[PDB]
Amino acid sequence: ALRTRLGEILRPLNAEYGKVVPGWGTTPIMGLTMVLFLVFLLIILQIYNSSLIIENVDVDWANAI
Amino acid sequence: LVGALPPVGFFDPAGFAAKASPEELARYREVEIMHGRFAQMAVLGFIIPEKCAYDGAFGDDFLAPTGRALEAINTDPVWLALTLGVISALETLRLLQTEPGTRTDAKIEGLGWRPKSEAEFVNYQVRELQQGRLAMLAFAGEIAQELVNEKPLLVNLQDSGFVSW
Amino acid sequence: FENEPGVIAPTGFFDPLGFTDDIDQEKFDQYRTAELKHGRVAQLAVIGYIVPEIFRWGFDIAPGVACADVPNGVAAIDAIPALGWAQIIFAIGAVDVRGWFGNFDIGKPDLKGKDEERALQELQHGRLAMLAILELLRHDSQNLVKPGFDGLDNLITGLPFLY
Amino acid sequence: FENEPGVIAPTGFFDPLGFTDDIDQEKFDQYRTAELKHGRVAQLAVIGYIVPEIFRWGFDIAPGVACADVPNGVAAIDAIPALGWAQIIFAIGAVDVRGWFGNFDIGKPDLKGKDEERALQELQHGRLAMLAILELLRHDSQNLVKPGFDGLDNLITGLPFLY
Amino acid sequence: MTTSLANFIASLTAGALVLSAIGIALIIISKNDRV
Ligand code: CLA
Ligand code: CLA
Ligand code: CLA
Ligand code: CLA
Ligand SMILES: CC1=C(C#C/C(C)=C/C=C/C(C)=C/C=C/C=C(C)/C=C/C=C(C)/C=C/[C@@]23O[C@]2(C)C[C@@H](O)CC3(C)C)C(C)(C)C[C@H](O)C1
Repeated sequence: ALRTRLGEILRPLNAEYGKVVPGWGTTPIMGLTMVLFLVFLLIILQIYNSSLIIENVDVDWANAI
Repeated sequence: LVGALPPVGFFDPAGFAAKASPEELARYREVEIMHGRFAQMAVLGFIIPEKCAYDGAFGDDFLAPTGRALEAINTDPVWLALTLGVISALETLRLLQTEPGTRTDAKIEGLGWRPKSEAEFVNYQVRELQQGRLAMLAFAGEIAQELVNEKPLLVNLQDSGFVSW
Repeated sequence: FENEPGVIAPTGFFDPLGFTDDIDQEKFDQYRTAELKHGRVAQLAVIGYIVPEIFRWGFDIAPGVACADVPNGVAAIDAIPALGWAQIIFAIGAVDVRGWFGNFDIGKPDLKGKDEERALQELQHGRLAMLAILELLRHDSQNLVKPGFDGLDNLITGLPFLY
Repeated sequence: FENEPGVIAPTGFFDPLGFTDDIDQEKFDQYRTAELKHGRVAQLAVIGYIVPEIFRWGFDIAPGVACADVPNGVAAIDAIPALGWAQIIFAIGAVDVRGWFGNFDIGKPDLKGKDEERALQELQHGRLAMLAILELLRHDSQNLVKPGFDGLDNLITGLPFLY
Repeated sequence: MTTSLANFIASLTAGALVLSAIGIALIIISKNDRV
């Protein structure tokens, strides 16, 4: 296997193939984040669908500036 | 057990600790802790939304005329019932997942802080008990004042002096 | 640790957040000297806030006379030119780090009787001065940003017999 | 001593007043650090003087916008509010004393070959940079106190193709 | 805070309630007949 300067520079970034943390761990954070993302997506979808109306938001072509 | 904070020391004029099995004492401690936690949460949940309504942040017609925190009962009954049902289901999970004598201990042990020293742990237990004791009286005071006067807490304070702004 | 000057009585060892757990003796010295310097600064600053409302000096700090200057508190910084503030800051810092002035052998006094108690009293007074400086700064900023945010007047409130 | 980096060629060991006669190594280290810091400051300051006469950013710095408003000369001190200068000074001092940012593992690799002959070049460039300010400052102060002392204009003189 | 927002949050609460009821049933029945 040929060795190059860039290879030696980037070698540490690829050296831990297979390393894991034993048994669950940060999974509940992942679940909570996924739930919050789902809520956010539902909010924006219902705003765009006009099924959720809030003050000072008008879903129509805007004069802009 | 761990109470009797130096301010007044041990307090039991009724002497309920004399005729009580140790299991009864543990149950009393658990009941006190649960009532304290719920009281703290309720006090915060009365303090914050009333201020939000006072500032007008949540639009107009948030908590009806006389915008107290009790107007949610008669402006949103279905939603209140759903909240109570969710709480009941979660506490049913707590009941079926926990044995007697450990009902106040959530087996978190890896997500919080939990200071290492045992003396600091006892001090933290005392602090939790004390803030819960204060909140238990605060909740009842808020309920009684709101039911008697039919006005918000801060509105009453501004009405009857006390505060300057 | 838990064996060092600072414990008074009502609270004893006050380390609720466990700041002094995984440290050696050299870091606690830095903590203590920072606490002492902040406290001494607050002790000076409470009087420096109280006193300029009864009398002023006879200077002129350049074109704008120091007496009857901007309104005492946070508004007074803008009136003084930045170059003079830099001069004073650097003079202070030279005196602090280099030890020029201040450290006088006539200073270190008596020290014959109680020593472990006077330092504790000084620390307690400094902590109280720290808290007093917070509120004082809070009141100044709140009233300066918006006039009448809180229904109070007389900057140094609580002492109406002065101003 | 008489054996330390700093000697180049044209004159050699320049100690006519004999400052380092009854001096040990620690004070020599302190003096070396002082020279290096003053020289680096001058090296940055000459560039800081020359650059803003042509291009500058649109920073706000409070209501006193810096977009072609604050003069490049030494008069810039009073234009900027004193509190902003104090915050800048405090941040720079935190970097100065506690090494925040600054020293880094990608900080300064190279250094594999020429090591002694780079520090000397840095020192000489810094010395000429220190001679620069003296005149640039002296020039700016003399032309600011009352214009007309020297028969010229255009701050930096000797570079007509700038302004 | 219009009526739409209140109904949206109430719907979220109702969905959480339904999911909790299902999960409780599964947990109880699983623990009963362990094996
Ligand atoms: C229902 C709430 C509740 C419960 C279960 C307890 C339980 C306990 N407290 Mg406690 N406490 C409470 C509320 C409560 N407290 C409140 C609100 C305060 C004031 C903020 C205190 C202040 C307090 C102090 C200062 C001390 C205790 C202590 C104790 C323990 C020993 C007391 C004993 O023998 O039995 C307590 C009695 C019972 C478990 C039976 C229930 C009492 C009757 C049946 C309820 C009647 C309430 C009555 C209507 C008052 C209404 C108030 C009004 C504002 C509405 C015990 C674990 C002591 C301790 O352990 O420290 C060493 C102690 O020193 N408590
Ligand atoms: C125990 C105390 C308590 C109680 C009973 C309430 C009760 C209420 N609050 Mg309130 N609140 C509290 C504390 C409390 N609050 C605190 C501490 C604060 C400060 C942040 C607030 C701030 C606040 C605001 C700002 C508002 C309310 C509002 C409300 C009302 C509707 C809230 C709602 O539907 O939320 C929904 C319920 C929840 C979000 C609870 C969490 C639900 C969990 C996450 C579900 C778990 C997931 C699910 C079970 C997974 C299933 C899996 C299965 C296997 C289990 C209701 C009357 C609203 C109102 O109009 O009334 C005044 C409102 O606008 N509250
Ligand atoms: C040029 C002047 C100068 C110089 C060189 C020094 C040098 C030193 N001071 Mg110092 N000091 C000065 C002026 C100066 N001081 C003035 C004028 C005051 C009073 C306001 C203080 C108050 C002071 C305290 C209370 C402490 C020091 C400490 C220190 C030492 C380490 C901390 C450090 O380098 O700063 C590092 C700087 C920072 C980490 C910045 C902290 C962030 C602050 C909060 C920013 C505030 C910005 C604010 C908006 C502007 C304030 C304006 C006005 C209020 C003055 C060091 C020997 C410390 C020490 O010796 O023990 C460790 C210490 O505890 N000084
Ligand atoms: C919080 C701020 C702060 C702190 C704690 C430090 C800390 C340190 N600096 Mg430092 N420095 C800072 C900000 C800071 N720096 C800034 C902002 C600058 C650039 C303007 C410098 C420029 C600088 C140099 C050039 C040198 C240091 C040195 C030192 C070290 C010892 C000297 C000392 O502590 O002050 C001691 C302070 C004095 C002795 C005061 C001297 C009197 C001054 C020069 C009068 C200036 C008056 C003038 C009118 C003000 C102009 C303001 C404005 C126009 C710039 C120490 C690590 C020295 C070092 O490491 O070697 C010894 C060193 O040679 N610093
Ligand atoms: C914020 C607020 C207020 C407030 C407040 C408060 C509490 C302010 C804080 C007050 C407080 C706590 C002030 C302590 C001072 C300690 C002093 C002065 C001691 C100095 C002693 C010194 C300087 C000793 C000097 C020595 O030289 C001696 C003598 C011998 C020498 O050899 C050695 C030394 C150098 C040691 C209002 C305004 C009251 C009302 C308002 O509503 C709310």
